[PDB]
Amino acid sequence: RLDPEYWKTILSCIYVFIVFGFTSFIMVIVHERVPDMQTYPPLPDIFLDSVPRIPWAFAMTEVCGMILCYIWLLVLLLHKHRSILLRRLCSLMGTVFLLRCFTMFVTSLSVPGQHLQCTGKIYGSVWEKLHRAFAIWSGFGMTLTGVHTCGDYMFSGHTVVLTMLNFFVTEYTPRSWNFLHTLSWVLNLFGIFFILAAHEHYSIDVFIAFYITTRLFLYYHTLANTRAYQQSRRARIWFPMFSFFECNVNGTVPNEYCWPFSKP
Amino acid sequence: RLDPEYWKTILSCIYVFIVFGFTSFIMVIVHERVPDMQTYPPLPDIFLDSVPRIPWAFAMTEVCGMILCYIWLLVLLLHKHRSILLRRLCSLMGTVFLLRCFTMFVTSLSVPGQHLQCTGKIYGSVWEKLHRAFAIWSGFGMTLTGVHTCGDYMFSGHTVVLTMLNFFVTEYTPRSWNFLHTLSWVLNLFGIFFILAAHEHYSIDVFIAFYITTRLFLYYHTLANTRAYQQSRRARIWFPMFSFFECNVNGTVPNEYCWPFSKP
Amino acid sequence: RLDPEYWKTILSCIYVFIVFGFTSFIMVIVHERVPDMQTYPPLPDIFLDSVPRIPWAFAMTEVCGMILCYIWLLVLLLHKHRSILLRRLCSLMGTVFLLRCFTMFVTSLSVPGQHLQCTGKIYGSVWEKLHRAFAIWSGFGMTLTGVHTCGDYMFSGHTVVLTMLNFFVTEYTPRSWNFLHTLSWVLNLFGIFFILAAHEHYSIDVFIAFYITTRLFLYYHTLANTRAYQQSRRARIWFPMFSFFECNVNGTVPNEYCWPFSKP
Amino acid sequence: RLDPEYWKTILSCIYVFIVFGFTSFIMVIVHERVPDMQTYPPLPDIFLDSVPRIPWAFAMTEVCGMILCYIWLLVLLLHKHRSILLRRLCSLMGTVFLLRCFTMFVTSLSVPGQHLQCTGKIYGSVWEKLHRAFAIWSGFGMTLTGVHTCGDYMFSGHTVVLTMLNFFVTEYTPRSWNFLHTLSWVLNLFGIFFILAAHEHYSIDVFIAFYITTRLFLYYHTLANTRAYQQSRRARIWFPMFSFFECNVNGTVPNEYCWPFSKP
Amino acid sequence: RLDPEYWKTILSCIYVFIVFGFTSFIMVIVHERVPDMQTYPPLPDIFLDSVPRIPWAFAMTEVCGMILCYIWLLVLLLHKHRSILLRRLCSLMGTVFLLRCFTMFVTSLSVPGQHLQCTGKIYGSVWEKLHRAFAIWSGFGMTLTGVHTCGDYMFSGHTVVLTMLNFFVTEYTPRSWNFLHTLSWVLNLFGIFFILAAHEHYSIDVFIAFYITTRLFLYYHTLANTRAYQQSRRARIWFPMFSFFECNVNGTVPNEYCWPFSKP
Amino acid sequence: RLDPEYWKTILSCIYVFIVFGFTSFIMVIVHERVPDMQTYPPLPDIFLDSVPRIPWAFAMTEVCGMILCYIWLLVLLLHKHRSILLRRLCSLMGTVFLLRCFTMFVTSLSVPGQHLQCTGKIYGSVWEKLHRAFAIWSGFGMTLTGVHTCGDYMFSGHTVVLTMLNFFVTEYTPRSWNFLHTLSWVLNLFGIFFILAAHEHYSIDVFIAFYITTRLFLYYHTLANTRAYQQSRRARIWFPMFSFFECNVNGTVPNEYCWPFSKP
Ligand SMILES: CCCCCCCCCCCC/C=C\[C@@H](O)[C@H](CO)NC(=O)CCCCCCCCCCC
Ligand SMILES: CCCCCCCCCCCC/C=C\[C@@H](O)[C@H](CO)NC(=O)CCCCCCCCCCC
Ligand SMILES: CCCCCCCCCCCC/C=C\[C@@H](O)[C@H](CO)NC(=O)CCCCCCCCCCC
Ligand SMILES: CCCCCCCCCCCC/C=C\[C@@H](O)[C@H](CO)NC(=O)CCCCCCCCCCC
Ligand SMILES: CCCCCCCCCCCC/C=C\[C@@H](O)[C@H](CO)NC(=O)CCCCCCCCCCC
Ligand SMILES: CCCCCCCCCCCC/C=C\[C@@H](O)[C@H](CO)NC(=O)CCCCCCCCCCC
Repeated sequence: RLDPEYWKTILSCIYVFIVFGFTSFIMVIVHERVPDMQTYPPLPDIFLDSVPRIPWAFAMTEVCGMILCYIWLLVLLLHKHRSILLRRLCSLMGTVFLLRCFTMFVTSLSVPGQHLQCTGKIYGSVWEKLHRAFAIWSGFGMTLTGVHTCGDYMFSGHTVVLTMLNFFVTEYTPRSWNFLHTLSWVLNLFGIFFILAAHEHYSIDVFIAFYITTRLFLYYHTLANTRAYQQSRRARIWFPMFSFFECNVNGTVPNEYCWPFSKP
Repeated sequence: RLDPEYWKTILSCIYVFIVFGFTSFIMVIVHERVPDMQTYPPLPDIFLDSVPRIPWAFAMTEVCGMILCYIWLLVLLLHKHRSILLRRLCSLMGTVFLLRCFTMFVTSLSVPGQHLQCTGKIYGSVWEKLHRAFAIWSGFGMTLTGVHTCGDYMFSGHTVVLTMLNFFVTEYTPRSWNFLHTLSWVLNLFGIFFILAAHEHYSIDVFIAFYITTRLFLYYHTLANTRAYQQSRRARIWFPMFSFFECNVNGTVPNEYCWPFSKP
Repeated sequence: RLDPEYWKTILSCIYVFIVFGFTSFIMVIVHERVPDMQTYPPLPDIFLDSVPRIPWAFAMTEVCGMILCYIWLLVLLLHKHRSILLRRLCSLMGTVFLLRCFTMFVTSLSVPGQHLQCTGKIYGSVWEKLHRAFAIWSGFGMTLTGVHTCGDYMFSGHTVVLTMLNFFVTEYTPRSWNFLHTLSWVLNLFGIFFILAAHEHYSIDVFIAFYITTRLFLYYHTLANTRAYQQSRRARIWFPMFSFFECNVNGTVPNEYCWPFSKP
Repeated sequence: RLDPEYWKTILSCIYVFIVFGFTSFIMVIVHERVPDMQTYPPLPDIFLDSVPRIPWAFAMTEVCGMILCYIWLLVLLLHKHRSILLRRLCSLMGTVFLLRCFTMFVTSLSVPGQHLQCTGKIYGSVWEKLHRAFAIWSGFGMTLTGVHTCGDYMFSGHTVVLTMLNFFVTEYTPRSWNFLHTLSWVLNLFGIFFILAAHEHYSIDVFIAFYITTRLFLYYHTLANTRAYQQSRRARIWFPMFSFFECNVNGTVPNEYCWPFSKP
Repeated sequence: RLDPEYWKTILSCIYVFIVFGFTSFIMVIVHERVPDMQTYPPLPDIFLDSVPRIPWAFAMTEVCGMILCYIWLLVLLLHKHRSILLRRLCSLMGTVFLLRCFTMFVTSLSVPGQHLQCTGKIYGSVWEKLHRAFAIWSGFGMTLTGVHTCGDYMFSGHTVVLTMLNFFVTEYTPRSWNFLHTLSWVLNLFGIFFILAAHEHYSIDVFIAFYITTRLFLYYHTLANTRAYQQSRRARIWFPMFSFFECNVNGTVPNEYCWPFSKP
Repeated sequence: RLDPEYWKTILSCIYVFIVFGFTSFIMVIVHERVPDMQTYPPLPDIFLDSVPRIPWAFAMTEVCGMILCYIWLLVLLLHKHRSILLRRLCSLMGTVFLLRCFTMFVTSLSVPGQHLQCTGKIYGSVWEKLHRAFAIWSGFGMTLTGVHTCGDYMFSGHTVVLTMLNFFVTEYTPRSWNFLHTLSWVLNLFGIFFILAAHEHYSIDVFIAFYITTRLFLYYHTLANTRAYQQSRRARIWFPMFSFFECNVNGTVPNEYCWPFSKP
């Protein structure tokens, strides 16, 4: 049966936190390989040339981000297998960000001209790069709490987070609320449009990020539902910490709702 | 029963030819939207900074290409169901090059510095666009027969052709010949390595090309083997003309080989 | 029945210590047979001539060795039949190092020009050669604790140790952990590549060392699994102290894990 | 049933001739990588330093080789299944000489000072390098007809040929003639000893050549006797052109003698 | 049944002691027939002309004899039927040294020039010949405890002792320790080579000594195992006191080993 | 059955003739290794120091050899299986003389003082030692037909021939003529006495020759009678051409006598 394991969720949380820290450190390291990165003219793209620069394009995208988390944690509160939900979400997020780190290290591609005014630069020594990494870690990347002061690289994390939250929200509700699913979909597409129209990422970057998160999420859910982690030695699943997480769960997780407060 | 439909192979070949012409025409549109494409500084990668440029590394990849195509024709000659193989191959290449057209249209990504001496430019009119289109089409894009005079763009097709031919060669030979398979894999790896070391394309270009070819090839083979084109309305398959092309053949194609010449 | 005998492991450890001391003394003696060994021009190799010397490339090999040793210690801690594993590892390493001594005494093949600054030399007598042997013995031969001051000779031991530890880690873990196996393989390959690129040994030395360790390991384990130590007079096994160590063990050793500590 | 295939032996002979030509060309090109190779002090060996040079010690090896060749020809003449023997000998020697090419291209190990009077050198171009290759090929490499004028490199071929012919003579005679076997063993040992005492190869070269020939011969014959070419996909035998040559032969080859001449 | 007779071993040991005394007597008497025996030129051999004399090659033989003797008493201690072994060994040595006495008495063959500085000579009388005889007897004939001051004679006894101890070690230690047998054979071969190369004995003397020891040992073992002392009057065996010695023992001696100490 | 083979005795004759020629050539070449050989004083032996040299001591021994072969051919003429005797006699004489050649090559031991007047010496060339070999071959070594002009070496052939003839004569007659056996025995001992008193050989040489011929003859006859040449792989008889000669003969050879003349 489905036994709720309370000592594995914290392991997933620390794992995803270490993944975020490694991503921030790799970002800091890679931001050094090019000193200026703000003098070249932009590469010819289809979308960013038609629409002129709209200064406030970031605000609503990220605010839609917290709307998505808000609905996500409300669905979390009243659903009985919350532990499995928090066990799957971090386990997927860490792997996606590890792929982002690998793509980051292989190739760097930014937007040539945005945040040409961020100051600092050339921190050559061991002591203070850790300070930048800790800042962008405990700043969580929003532009409201100013950490994202200069440019951004290939494989934007905003798109991945938005799509992952939308999919997790839409998949763990009963299949009769087809109005919240539509709202989440239009909300995610609005966020995608706005970040693309912010002139900070190229169309190919957002497209491959969206495709990668969708494919990884669907593949993980199909593998979990099929229950092939122990059926046979089918394909030697390469997902980081997959069998150690879903071995205690057999079959598909139901969608029963309850209330963990004994004070009606 | 396997009925060789000889009136559908011509349609597939015509479709592939118009696809190639369309690809040439789209490239014709693409390489005029920014004038210079040669004054920019190269983007920082890991494999374009360590290994210096080699000026004979761009023809060994193609030599491997002709080797692989000759091997594929040799395999095609001695096969009972030649029409089905020639049908599937063209159907795959059409979709792959449509994807190439799309990804080149959305964004243009080049190598800033190679083939800077190529002449022409400022070709603004309607009449002679078809001229370079026909030249690139009936020059087949090799660097030996000089057509590839200026630089190349996103989603290189050389790796696409090499990977498709390699996988087709390894697929339709009896499963005891994995010494030719080793040779084909070595040829594909050498072609990829020389493409990368010729300073013709970025690393992510080659990686996404290889991954998309492998994924499309394996997915199409699984779909064809599972005879899901008419079993049920599973996903409304998105392949250009798939049900039209594979409806007359049921089950998995065997590995019976014969000799079409009746003169021993 | 598997009987863990604690009075044979001490014998195996003593045997390995004696073999290591003999190897150190033989190396000390061999270092005298050539006066300079540091003025000749290096022989033309295909790896030593393409990649210039990397000054820091030798410590990474010992780092990989330390990581593999830590993993092997962890495996030995959590195994039911630890004594048999410890008896087998020593019984293999002793034979391999005896072969190293023989092939070092047959011919001396050094690298002419590395560690050319090392002092000492011409310590001709019986009284202080043993001092150098004792230093090399109780310095463990690593360059971190500086004992390896002059060059090294044929049949390098670093590759032997790395390959033996990697094979023992790979084989004595459950056959479902196929990411630890890949990590160990990557570590071993990187160690071999670094020892080759540090201008420390010729390519043939590393290749023959790897082949000899692999063949000896596979042959010994096949003989142990086939119980050919008592089945018949097949070949009069030439492994030093083989039948004595495996007479009490029948069949193959299972993979049961436990915790020797009785305080949960 | 043993079917003597008369159309495969020609293929084996052609394969051996091609391999020999390739080996000669690779030796010719390898000889250029070091300018002098005749001024360095020799490496300290234990056999090259005890026994001074004997000027006439090299022709005895070729005399023993000719005696063994005559005995093997006599055995081949009076055997029922001559074709299989001729098809096996070539298929083994080709692989061994390919291994020789690989291990002598990887590293070069010559004797610095013997045949120091040989003239020629620096024939740099493509037109007359093939002339040197042709001379070495159609001189058979024997010193009686002077072609082997300068030094030789690692993995000597004289020991390979002697050991292969000795093993073929020993194994393919009735198991009651144990004085011919002793004579062949004595001839092979004397040939190896004269090779070592003629100051032509280091001890490790001869030892590894002998071991490699013995191991390859025993492995090939064990695989042929156990009939593993069609039993299952055990290990995918790496012998070049192995399954093709032994497909029609089942079991083991008997030892019935006859006389092909029909005029008693 | 094997009944250990402890009243017959003493007789055999006493007989051996009188045999040794008579051997010293015969050597002393024979030494007086030729006054000088040191001015002759050496007889031409094949092995006394190539290798020059080595001054330390005479003590290594006795070191090998001592270690073989120690191994022999180690085997003697742990044997159930120790008395039978001690009876047979002494019975063999008595006959061998009687034949040695005979072959010195008929003819004298010496090495002309070694130990030419030994003093004494011309000791013609009865009284003090007993003194030198007793010195040779209770000096046991080693060169370390200096008794062997002058030259030696035909049919060297060093090879006799080495071969007898070697064959006794290999026969009466169970038939599967086929590593100790190799060590004993190597020791015997090294002893023979050193006594030959020490310019102490002619080659024919060593060869006939080895042959006679091997023949007598094997013949006695076959005679004892076949139990021909009472089967019939076959040939009236000529061995000194053979039927009186092995009358009790019936059949082949088994190889049961025990521990005579009752204090674990 | 016992079939007379007439095409094998000629092989025996040619084999023994080649052995005789090889012995003569070896004697000729070995005679060169000492120039003078006639200045040393005789070694101390018991028998040649007592009785003075008899100048006419050689003749009667050799004419008694003539008597021996006379009675041998008389027995040959009137016995039915003469072919088997002519096969065995030469097959044994060849092996004995090969042993004589080996022992002559290893060590040379002569009589220093007899035949001081033979002239010639120092034939340093290639041409004329063959003349001496041919002379001593087609002079058959008698002292009557003067060829044997100087001294002889160890392993005298006269003793071997006399003993072999005596044994062959005494074994192939019915066991009821115990007066001719006594005549042959006293005749043989007379020949031995006379040749050893001719101051022509040492006692040890004659004793060794007699023992070797007796042992070889008895061993060959026991092997032939036991019929172990095909019973099993007992000891792999080392006799030169043993199984080839005695495979057509089964059991013991009888002693039926007849007359091959049809003219009574
Ligand atoms: C429930 C999941 C919460 C995840 C929140 C993401 C925080 C990542 C910060 C780690 C530092 C790495 C630096 C940069 C990258 O992360 C990229 C680069 O722009 N920035 C980002 O992705 C920032 C994503 C902002 C939109 C998230 C909306 C969901 C809000 C949940 C808040 C509790
Ligand atoms: C059998 C199929 C052959 C197709 C080969 C290329 C045809 C593409 C024509 C369409 C117009 C676009 C032109 C060029 C682009 O495609 C890209 C841009 O760099 N260049 C290319 O692809 C050129 C790839 C050459 C390597 C192929 C080696 C295999 C040899 C087989 C020859 C029969
Ligand atoms: C777990 C097994 C530990 C074995 C360590 C052996 C230490 C030296 C003993 C042999 C004496 C002869 C001296 C030197 C030669 O052996 C060669 C010369 O290059 N140096 C060596 O091999 C030294 C091996 C270095 C790599 C080991 C990495 C694994 C780390 C485990 C250590 C706890
Ligand atoms: C029956 C087998 C015949 C094989 C003869 C091979 C002749 C050379 C062909 C290979 C081309 C490369 C050239 C040289 C190298 O190979 C090495 C260099 O040291 N020379 C060799 O190996 C030549 C081996 C000589 C000893 C053979 C004795 C057996 C007598 C048969 C003679 C016809
Ligand atoms: C266990 C029995 C050991 C006996 C060995 C010889 C004892 C003396 C024999 C009788 C007196 C004649 C004296 C000498 C002659 O025999 C010859 C002439 O050179 N010298 C010898 O033999 C001396 C042979 C020494 C080497 C043997 C090594 C074994 C060590 C065992 C010691 C307990
Ligand atoms: C039927 C057997 C015939 C044997 C005849 C042997 C003649 C040559 C022997 C071998 C060639 C080497 C030459 C000489 C040495 O051997 C020694 C030198 O001292 N001379 C010998 O031994 C010759 C021994 C003569 C005494 C025997 C007499 C009977 C002869 C019968 C012949 C019809």
